[PDB]
Amino acid sequence: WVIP
Amino acid sequence: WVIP
Amino acid sequence: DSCIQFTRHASDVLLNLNRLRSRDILTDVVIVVSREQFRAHKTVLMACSGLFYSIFTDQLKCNLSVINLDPEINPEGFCILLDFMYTSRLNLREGNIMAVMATAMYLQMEHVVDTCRKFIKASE
Amino acid sequence: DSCIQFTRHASDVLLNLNRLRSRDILTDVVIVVSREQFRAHKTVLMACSGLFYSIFTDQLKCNLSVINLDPEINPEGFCILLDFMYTSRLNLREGNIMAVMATAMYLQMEHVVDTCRKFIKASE
Ligand SMILES: N#Cc1c(Cl)ncnc1Nc1ccc2c(c1)CC(=O)N2
Ligand SMILES: N#Cc1c(Cl)ncnc1Nc1ccc2c(c1)CC(=O)N2
Ligand SMILES: [Cl-]
Ligand SMILES: [Cl-]
Ligand SMILES: [Cl-]
Ligand SMILES: [Cl-]
Repeated sequence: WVIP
Repeated sequence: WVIP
Repeated sequence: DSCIQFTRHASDVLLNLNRLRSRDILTDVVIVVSREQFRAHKTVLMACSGLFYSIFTDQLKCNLSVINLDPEINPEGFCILLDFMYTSRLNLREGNIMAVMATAMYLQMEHVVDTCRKFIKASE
Repeated sequence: DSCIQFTRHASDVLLNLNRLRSRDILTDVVIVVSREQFRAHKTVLMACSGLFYSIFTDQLKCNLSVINLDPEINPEGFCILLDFMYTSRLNLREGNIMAVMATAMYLQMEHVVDTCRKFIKASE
């Protein structure tokens, strides 16, 4: 999971 | 396009 | 093999699938969550959820145009997860995390359950 | 928004769509290319091809279960492109590049046409  |  | 790969292809396919959903094009099922209805493509639901994969591979249920979810399922939680299925983006907030996690557990979406558990553990 | 994103989601969705295709699950159209037939999902074809997007948004053609391609279309070229649609991988070879490019032009798959033109220009 990432900060897009 | 890339070499996968 | 000796194939070349187009990096953005999978993302572009998903973007187009979401555009089709927004315009109600070739949607083949309605998911009923208490008073709310959500139109979708069976293949995308199966590709994202262990529960929908099980439902639509069933010889009788594969032909149904309406699927009713358990009454304990929160419609907002379902909406957030349906958006995630079509976009890879999860709108996870303090106010919805418990509903999102419970819905992801029911729908059998392991990666969503994992990030919800991690965000909850960080707040305790 | 304040969303989080699962990097591998789009790729995982496409992998599952390809698994469904391989098992002939919820495929809703057969593409006929001279003596050969290819089963697929209309939504994936539309999501990858300007030609299929046009065909399946047509009020009459959207309901067809069989689509016959132009007789000049090479089945191997079509097979390579159908595999690309479901995998992001293009099996481009000296022996098939002309057929792949002609098929990609017909199907309106701009990125494939682009890499074919580039590979051809490098060999002249
Ligand atoms: N459609 C399809 C499908 C196929 Cl073909 N093969 C394997 N899994 C499929 N989908 C599916 C099954 C289980 C789970 C998910 C997706 C996400 C998750 O957390 N559990
Ligand atoms: N399905 C869908 C779809 C939608 Cl909803 N919006 C916009 N394009 C869509 N698909 C589509 C249209 C034109 C082309 C491609 C795909 C690849 C390409 O080279 N040309
Ligand atoms: Cl029904
Ligand atoms: Cl997931
Ligand atoms: Cl027909
Ligand atoms: Cl393309």
